[PDB]
Amino acid sequence: SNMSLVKETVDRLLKGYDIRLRPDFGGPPVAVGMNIDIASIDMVSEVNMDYTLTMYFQQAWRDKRLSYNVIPLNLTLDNRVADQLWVPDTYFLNDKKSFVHGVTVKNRMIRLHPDGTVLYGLRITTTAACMMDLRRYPLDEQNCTLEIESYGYTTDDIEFYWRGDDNAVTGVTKIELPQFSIVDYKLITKKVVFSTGSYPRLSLSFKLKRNIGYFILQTYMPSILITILSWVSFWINYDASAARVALGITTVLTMTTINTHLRETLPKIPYVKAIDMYLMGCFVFVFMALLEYALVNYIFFSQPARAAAIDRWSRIFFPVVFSFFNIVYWLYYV
Amino acid sequence: SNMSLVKETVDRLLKGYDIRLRPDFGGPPVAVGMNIDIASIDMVSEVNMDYTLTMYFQQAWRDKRLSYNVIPLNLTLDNRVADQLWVPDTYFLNDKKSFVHGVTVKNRMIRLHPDGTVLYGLRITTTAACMMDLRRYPLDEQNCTLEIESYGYTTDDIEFYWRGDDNAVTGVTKIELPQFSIVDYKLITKKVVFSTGSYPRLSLSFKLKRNIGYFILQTYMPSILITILSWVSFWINYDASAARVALGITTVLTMTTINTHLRETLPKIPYVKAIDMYLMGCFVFVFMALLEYALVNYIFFSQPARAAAIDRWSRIFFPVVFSFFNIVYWLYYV
Amino acid sequence: EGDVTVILNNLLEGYDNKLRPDIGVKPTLIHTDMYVNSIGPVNAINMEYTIDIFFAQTWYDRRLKFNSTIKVLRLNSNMVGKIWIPDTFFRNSKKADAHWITTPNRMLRIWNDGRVLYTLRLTIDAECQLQLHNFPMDEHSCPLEFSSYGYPREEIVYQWKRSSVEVGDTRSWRLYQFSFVGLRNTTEVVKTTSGDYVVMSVYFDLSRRMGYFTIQTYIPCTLIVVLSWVSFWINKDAVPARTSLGITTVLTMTTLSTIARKSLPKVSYVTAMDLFVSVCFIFVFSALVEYGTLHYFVSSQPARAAKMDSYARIFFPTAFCLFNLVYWVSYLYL
Amino acid sequence: EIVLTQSPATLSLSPGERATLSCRASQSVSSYLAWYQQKPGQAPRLLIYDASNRATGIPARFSGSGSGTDFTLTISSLEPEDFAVYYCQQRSNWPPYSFGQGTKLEIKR
Amino acid sequence: DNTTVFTRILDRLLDGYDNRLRPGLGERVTEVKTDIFVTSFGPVSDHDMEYTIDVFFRQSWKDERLKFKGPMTVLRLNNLMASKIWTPDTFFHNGKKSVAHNMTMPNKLLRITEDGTLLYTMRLTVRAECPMHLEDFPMDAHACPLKFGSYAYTRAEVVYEWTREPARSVVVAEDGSRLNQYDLLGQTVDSGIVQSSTGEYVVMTTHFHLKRKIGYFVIQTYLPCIMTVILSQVSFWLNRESVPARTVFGVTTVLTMTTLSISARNSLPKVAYATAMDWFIAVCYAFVFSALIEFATVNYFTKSQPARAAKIDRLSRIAFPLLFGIFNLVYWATYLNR
Amino acid sequence: DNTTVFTRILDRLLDGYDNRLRPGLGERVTEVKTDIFVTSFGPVSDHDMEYTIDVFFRQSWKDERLKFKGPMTVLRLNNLMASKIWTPDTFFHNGKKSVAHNMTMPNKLLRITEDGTLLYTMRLTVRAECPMHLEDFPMDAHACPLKFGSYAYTRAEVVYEWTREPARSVVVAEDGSRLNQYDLLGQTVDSGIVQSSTGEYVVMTTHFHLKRKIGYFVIQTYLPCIMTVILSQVSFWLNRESVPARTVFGVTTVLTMTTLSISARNSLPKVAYATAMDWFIAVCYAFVFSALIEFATVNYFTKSQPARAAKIDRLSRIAFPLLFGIFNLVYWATYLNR
Amino acid sequence: EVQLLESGEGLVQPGGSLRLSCAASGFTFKTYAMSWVRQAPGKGLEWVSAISGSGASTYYADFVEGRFTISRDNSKNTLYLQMNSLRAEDTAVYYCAKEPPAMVWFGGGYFDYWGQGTLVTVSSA
Ligand SMILES: *[C@@H]1O[C@H](CO)[C@@H](O)[C@H](O)[C@H]1NC(C)=O
Repeated sequence: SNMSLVKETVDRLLKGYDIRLRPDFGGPPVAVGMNIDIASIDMVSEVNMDYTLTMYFQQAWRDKRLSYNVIPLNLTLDNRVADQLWVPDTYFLNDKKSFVHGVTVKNRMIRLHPDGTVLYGLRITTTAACMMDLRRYPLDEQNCTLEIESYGYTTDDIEFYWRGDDNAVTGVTKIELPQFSIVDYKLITKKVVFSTGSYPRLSLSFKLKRNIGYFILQTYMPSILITILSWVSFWINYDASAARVALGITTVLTMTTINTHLRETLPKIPYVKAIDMYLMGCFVFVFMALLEYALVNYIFFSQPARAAAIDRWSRIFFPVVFSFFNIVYWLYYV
Repeated sequence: SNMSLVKETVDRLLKGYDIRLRPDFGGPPVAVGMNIDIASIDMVSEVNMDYTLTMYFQQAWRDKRLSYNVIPLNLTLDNRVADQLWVPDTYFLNDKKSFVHGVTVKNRMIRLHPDGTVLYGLRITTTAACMMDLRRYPLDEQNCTLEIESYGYTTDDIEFYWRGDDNAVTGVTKIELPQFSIVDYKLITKKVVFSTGSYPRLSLSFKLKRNIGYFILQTYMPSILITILSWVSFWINYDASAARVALGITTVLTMTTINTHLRETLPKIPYVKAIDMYLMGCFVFVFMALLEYALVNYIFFSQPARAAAIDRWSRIFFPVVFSFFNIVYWLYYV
Repeated sequence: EGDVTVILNNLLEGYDNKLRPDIGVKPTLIHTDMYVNSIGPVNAINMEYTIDIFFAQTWYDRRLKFNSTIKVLRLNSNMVGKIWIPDTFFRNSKKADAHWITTPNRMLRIWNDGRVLYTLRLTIDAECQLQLHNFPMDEHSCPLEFSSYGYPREEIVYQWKRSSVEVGDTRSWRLYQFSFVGLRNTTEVVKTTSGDYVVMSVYFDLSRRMGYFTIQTYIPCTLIVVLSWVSFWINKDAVPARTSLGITTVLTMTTLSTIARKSLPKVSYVTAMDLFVSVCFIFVFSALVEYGTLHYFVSSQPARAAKMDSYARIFFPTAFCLFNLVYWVSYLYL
Repeated sequence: EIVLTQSPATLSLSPGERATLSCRASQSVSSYLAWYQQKPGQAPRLLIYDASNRATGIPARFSGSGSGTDFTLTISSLEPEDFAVYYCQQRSNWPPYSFGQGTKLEIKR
Repeated sequence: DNTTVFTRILDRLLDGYDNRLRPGLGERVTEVKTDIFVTSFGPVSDHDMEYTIDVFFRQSWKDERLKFKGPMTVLRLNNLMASKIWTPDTFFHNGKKSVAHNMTMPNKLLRITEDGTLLYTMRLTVRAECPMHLEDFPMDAHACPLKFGSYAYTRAEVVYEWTREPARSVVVAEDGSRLNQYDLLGQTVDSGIVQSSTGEYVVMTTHFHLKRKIGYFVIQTYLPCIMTVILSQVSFWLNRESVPARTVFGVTTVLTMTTLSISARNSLPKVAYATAMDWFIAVCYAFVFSALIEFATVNYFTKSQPARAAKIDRLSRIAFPLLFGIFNLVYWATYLNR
Repeated sequence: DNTTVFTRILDRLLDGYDNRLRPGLGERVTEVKTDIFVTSFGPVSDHDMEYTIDVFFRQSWKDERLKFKGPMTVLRLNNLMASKIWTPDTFFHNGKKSVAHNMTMPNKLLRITEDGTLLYTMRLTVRAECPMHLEDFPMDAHACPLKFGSYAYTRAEVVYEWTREPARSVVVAEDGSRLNQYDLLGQTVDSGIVQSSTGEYVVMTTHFHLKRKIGYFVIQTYLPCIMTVILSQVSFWLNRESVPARTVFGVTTVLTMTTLSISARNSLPKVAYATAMDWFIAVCYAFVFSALIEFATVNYFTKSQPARAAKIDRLSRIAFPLLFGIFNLVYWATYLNR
Repeated sequence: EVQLLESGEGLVQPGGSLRLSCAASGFTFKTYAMSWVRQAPGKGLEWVSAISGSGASTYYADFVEGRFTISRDNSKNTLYLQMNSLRAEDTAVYYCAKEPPAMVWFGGGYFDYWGQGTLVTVSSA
C-alpha cells in the first residue's frame, strides 16, 4: 500500500546517511535560508541590559541525499528524526540563555520535499544582550539586535541568506510592548571575520522608542506641582514665619519623599540620567525658595521695604526661571 | 608499549566488574574516607532558613576488584569511567537544591592506585537547610550543619570516617562571609536508625557570629537620637504649645517611618526579635514624652506651680529611665 | 510468554513511529479534551496566567489494531515513546512543563480497533495581553491556543469532543483578584510560513474583584481630600494652621499615590485608578492654593475674599461629588 | 459493602410495550454492571455488560445505560419470549461479585 | 568465586520480564502499601498558597515474577535495575513542582525479598497546593492536604493502602518543622476515590493542620495603630486656643495612620476581600478621622457658641475612648473565640 | 570519491583508541595551550559578589593517536566524535555556575591537523565570584579574578600555558563591556601553582580591574545630604523669637535626613562594617542633630541672658559652616586620591 | 461450540462432602477465569467462588467459611469445587460460568457463558 511505499522510501533515504558530511560536501557552499516569526517580545531589562523574545526559527537548505521522486507528497517526519539528519550549526552570537520549548513534545519541525529541500523549524525563547544607553532615559530610543552566525563552517562551506528577502521576518508589526513601541526593524546579511576565519552572519534589529506618558504622569507632574506649592510661600506675609517655614520645609520633605519612592519604584540604573537631572533641578528650586525666605526673614527686621522688594522680585522671577529651565531641559532631551 | 600496557590493564580491570556489588560484597564493611575542601559559603539567608556552600567532596575506599600490578604509576582515568565503577551512595540529609558542576566537563575525579584504592572527587554546590533561631537577632549566633549519610547501606556494609581526623575539612579559615564570621567548626561521626534500618552518619558543623556594626550605625543610633530629640521638648517653654506638639508628633512620625522602612529593609522574619523590642521601646518612650507634654498643657492654666515642677521632673526622669532601659536590654541580650 | 506480552511484541513489530497513521492517505483526526485542575495566579505585570490541566487526545492508528480476546490495552508511559504521538503544542504559552514525579504522568490506552487514547498532565504559563483600561473595573477573557507544530491542515485536524473542556471546583483555585466566569472553545485555520494549521482555542472569562484596590486606594484618598474641605472651616487668621494642614494633606496624598500602581505594569496610558488618584491630588493642590490666594487677597480685597471663602466651601464638595457621580456611572457602565 | 437493589420487585407488562428495569447500588460500581436473563428452567444468559454494551447475538431491542450507582435496562417492543427474571451483577473490591435479588417480568392480562 | 552467584541471580531475575505489565495482571488487583516519613515540613508560602515538604516515600507491593532462591534473603538493587522492573506510577494530585534528589546518586532504594515482595523508598521534595481562606487573617488556621494516587491505573487495577494503621503511617520528624510563621498542630490521614472520565481512582490524602502565630502582627501592626488612635484622642485634653497645635497634631496623626496601613497591607498578600486586620485598620482610621473632624467642629463653634463648643469637647473626651474600648473588646473576643 | 576517503579517514581515526587515557600517559606531560576571547564582560552584582563573563574558550594540545595522512590538511570533527576522544577537564576554580551554550547545536568545535594537534573551541558563560572590599564605597576599585585549570590531572600530568605572550592571550572585544556601575580598565594574565589536598596543579589566572562610577551616588545622596545640612545652618540664620518656626524647621530637617539616609542604605550591599558613605551620612546626621540642640540651648537661655543667646547664635553661625566645609575638604581629599 | 458440563450430582448428608466438576470444551481453557454460581430453590443467583485463569488465585464468598475449595486443571480442561462441612442451606443448582480475559481485575467483571447446572441436595432423609 501507499503507507508501505512511504515507509520504504524513508528507510532508504535514512539508510547509509552520513550525518558527518554536509550536503555537497566537496563542492559549492550549501545555502541556508532563514525565516523568523516573532511570536512575542518580552521584558526589556534596563538593569540586566537584555530582552527576551520568542520566535519560530526556520531554516531551509537543499540536500540531494534526501531526494525522492516515487511520490508527490511532502514528508513531514516525526521531529526525533532530526537527530539522524545533518542540520546547520547555527547559533545566536549574543544570546544569554535560550531553550527550545518541549511540551507536549520538543517543539521542532523537520519536513522533506521531493527535490531534496529540508525545512527545519524550531520554537525558541532567547534572552539576548542589548547594549542600552540610558543617558537620556526616559526620553531614549534603544536599538536591540539578534546576530545569527555559523559556529564551525566558514563562508566557503555554508552561505546564509533570508528567504523572502524583506518578508523573511514576520509578526513584528503586531508586538505590543507595555513600555516601548517598535518603530522600525531591519534585516542585514553580511560577512565577518574571527581568529578562525570568515563566517556568514545575519542580523535582525529593532528600534524601540520608550513610551513617555507613564513617566510624565508618574514623575514629572508631582515634582512640578510641589515646586508650585513651594512658590505659594511668596504670597504669604513675611510676618507669618511659622506658616512660611512649615510650607517650605515640608515641600522639601515632600520632594525628598518623591525622589526616594521614585528610586525604589524605577529600575536601578546606577549612573546619571535625564530624570535624575530634572528631580535635582526641582529639589534645588525648592531649596532656593527656602533660602530666599530665610533671607527675607533676616532682612525685614531692618528694612521691611527691602524685604517686600525681595519678595516681589522673587514672586516674578521664580516661575519665569523655572519655566525657562523646563524649556531648556525639554529641548535638550527631545 | 606503555600505552598498550595501560590500556590492556584498564580493560582487564573493567571486564568482569559488576557495578552492583560493593567491594568485599560478603566481607567486612567497606570503609569510606571523606575529605572536604570548602570553596565558599555564598548566601546565608535568614528568610529562607538555609545557606549555600561549594566544596570539593572526596571519597576514598579500597576495591580489590580494581587491583593491578603490571605498572607502578597511579591511574588518573577520564572522569567518564566513574559511570562504570561502584561508587558509594552518599547523600546530604538536609540539602534542598544541589548540583555537580559541569563545565567544561563534569567536575569529578577518579584516581586509582595499584593496591585497589579508589579516590573519587566531586565539586558540588549545595543549598542546605539550617534552622535559625532569630529571637536575639541581630545579636545571635547560628549553628549550621551538613549531615552526610548513606542512603541504602548499613554499618555492616559501609562505615564512614573522616580521612585525616581533624584535618579532613580545610579552607574553612579563609571563608569571609559578608555578614557573619565562622568562629568554630567541628567534625562528628555517629549512627542513625530509621524505620528502614540503621545507617552510618558524618556531620560537619560551623558556628556563625553575626556582625553588629552595620546594625548599630543603621538601626540603633537613629532611634536613640530621635528619642533625645523627643526629650528636647522638655527644655522648651510651656507657652510654645505649637512648637512642643510639632516636635513630639514629628518624632512619633519619624519613629513610625523608621519602623515601617526597616520592615522591608530587614529580612521577612514573621516572628518577634530583639531589634523589634528596641524599636518598640523607643516608640513607647517618644509616645510617653508627647503624653507628658499633653498633660502639662492641660494642667498648666489651673496650676502652673505644679506644671513647672512636673516638667522639671520629666526632664530628670526620662534620661535616667531610658538609660536603665538601655542597660537592661543590652545586658539581657548579650 | 504471556498473552498481553505477545500482543505488544506483535504490535511493535514492523512499526515506524516517524510516520503518522495514514501518512499519504488522509489527515489524522485527533479529538481533544481538557480537565482544568486549576487556574493559577494572573499577574498583569508579566501578562501571563498559570493553568493546570489533564490533556487527553484520541485518534485512530490502523497499525495498532490487534485480534486478541482482550479488548483494551492499559499502559504506562513506557510505550509513549514507542508509538507515534501527535506533536501538539500550545501556541501562546511562555513556558509549559509536564510532570515527572514519581513517574512520568502520562497514560496510554489502545483499543481493539486501533483507537488510541493518550493523556498527560500539564502546567502552562499562558500569555495574554491584558487591556488594562477600566482597571480595577476591568474584565478579561484570554485564551489557550494549541495546534500541531509540524503537520498542516492536510495531515492533522483537531476536533473538540462533545463535553471536552471541563473545570473542577473553582473554589480552591488561586484566582486572587479575578473570578472565573465561564469558558468557550473554538476552532480556526491559521496561515503560517509553514502552512495552514488547525488551531484550537479555549477562552476563560476572568472578572476582576475590586476589593483590595477599592479599600486601599479609594477610601483613604477620598477621606484625605475631605481633610482639605474640613480645613476650609477654620479661620482666616489661623495662617500656620491652614498652611500646615494643607501641606500635610499634600504629603499624605503623595504617599498614597505611589502604591496605587504598584500592582500594574508600566503602561503608558491612564487607567481608572490613576485618573481617580490624580483628580484627588489636584483637589488637594487646589484647596491649598485657594487658601494661599485668599490670604494674599486679605490685604487687597477683603470684601471679595469674604465671598471667596464660602464660595470655595460650596464649590469644592459639590465638584468632588459630581466627579464621583460621573466617574462611577461611566466606569461601572463599562 | 456493595448491595445491589432491583426495583420494582416485579413488573407486569403486555407484549409490544416498553419496559424499564432499575438496579441501584449502595456505593459506586463505576461501569462494572452486567444484566442477565434467566428463563425459568434454564441457565442465565448475558445481555448487557459494562452497563451499556450488548452481548454477542442479543437482539437490538435490549438496551442498557447508567454509571456509578444508578443503572437501567430498557426493552423496547417486548416480544413474547422476553418474559423472564432479570439480574444485575457487579464487580467491585469488597464483595468480588454480587447479584441483585432479581426482577420478574410477567404478562399483563 | 562467591560473587558469581549473585551476579547470575541478578542476571536471571529479569529473564523474560515485561515491565509494561503490572504484577498480578491476570490474578489480582495490585495492592501497594504506602508510608510517608516527613523529614521536614518545609516553609508555607501564603503568597503562592503553597507549602513545601520533604519526605521519604516508602511504597511496597508483591511481584511473583521476581521470586528467587539463594544464600541471601533480602536483595539490594541499583537504579539501573529498579528502572527495569515495574513500579507504581504514583503522582501527587495537588503537587505543583516536585524534585527527586539524585546527589551524589539517585536517592532511591529497591529491596526484594525471596518471596517477591518489593520495598521502594524515595527521598523527594514536594511543593503542593495549600488553598487558603484568609478571612480571619492573622488569626487563620489552615488544614491543607497532600493527596497522591496512581496515574493510568484505576481502582480496578491498583489500590493503595497505608502500611500501618492510617494515623501512624504518616510520621513527622521531631525537628522537621521548618515553619517560622505557622505552628504544626498535627495531621489526619484518609483514603478515598476520585471519579474521572477514565474511571475511578484511589486517592490517599493527608491534612496537616496549621495555626498562624500572632505575636509579630500584634507587636508591629496592632500596637502602633492602637497608640496612634490614643494620640488622636489625646488631642482632646489640650486647649481650644492652641489651634495650630491641634490641627498639626490631627493631620500628622492621619499621616502616620496611612503609613501604618500601607505597611500592613504591603505585608499581607494581595487578596481582594476584607480580613480581620483590615477591619481593625479601617475602624482605627475612622476613629482618627472622626477626632480630627470633631476638633474642626469645636473650633468652628468657638467664638460663636462657646458653651456648646465646651460641651462637645467634654462629650468627645468622654465618648471616644469608650467607643474604642468597646470595639477592642468585641473585636478581640469575636476573633479569639474562633 | 572524496567523500569516501573522508569517511574512511574518520572511521579509521578511532581504531584502538581509548578515551580514558590522556595522550602521552606514560611518557610526557600533556601541554594544553589556552586562549580566551572575552565577548562581553557581563554585569557585576555587588550583593552577590560576582560577575558574569562570556568567552570563546580555546584549547590546543597534541595527540599522536589522531595522526592521519590524507588529501586534506585539517578535518573538522562532529560533536559525536568530540565526545569520543580525550579532552582536558578544564574547570574554573572560582566559578559559581557556568553554562556551555548549545543553541541551536552545541557551540563547540574540534579540529584535527595531520600532526595530531587538536583545537577545541567552546562558547560558554561563566558566573565567577569576585570578593569585594567595600571600605571605600562608592570610591572603591576591585580586581575580579578568573582562575581555571585541570580538575583531575596534577602538575606532573597536565600543564596549561597561554598560546601567545600571556598579555595578548586574553582579548576583550571593543564593545564587549556590559557594565553600568563600573569601568573596565584592563586585565592582567598570569600563571601559577596551587596546592590542593590531592596534589599540585597548574592554575591560569586573569584579573579584570574595575573602578566604580561615582557621579550617580554624588547626585543622589551626597548633594541631598549637604543641602539638608545647609538647611540646618539657615536655621541659625533666622530670628530667635520665631520659636515654633525654628522648632518645626529643625525637626523636619531631622526627618528629611532620616529619609535620605534610609533611602541611601537600601542601594548598598549588606556589608557588616561602615563604608565611606556611612561615615558621611552619620556625620551629616550628627550635624543636623547638633544644630537642633544648639537651637534648644538658645531658646533655653533667651529671655534670661539674651546677650548670651545672641553671642552663641553668632558663634554657631560662624563655627558650623566652616567646620562642615573643612570636614568635606579632608573627606574628599583623602577618599578621591586612593 | 463452547460447552460447560457440570457433574457430581448426588445426595449428601449434612456435614458431608462432594466434588463438583465442570468439563469445558470449545475454547482455550487456560485464558478464562471460571467461577461457581449457585441458585437456591426459589431464590436468586448467588456467587460462590472464582479462580484465576492460571489457577494461582482463588476467591470465595463470605458464607463459605473456608469450607469449599476451588481448583482447575488446564491439561484436563476441567473445573472443580470440593465442598466440605456442608449444611442444609447449601442446597442449590450450581453453575460454572466463564469470565472473559482483561487487563482489569483478573478478567472482565462479568460471566460470558454459563453451564446448565446440577442440583446438589443436602438432607439426611
Ligand atoms: C541523577 O544522578 C545520577 C547519578 O549520577 C545520574 O545517573 C542521573 O542521570 C541524574 N539525573 C539527572 C536528571 O541529572
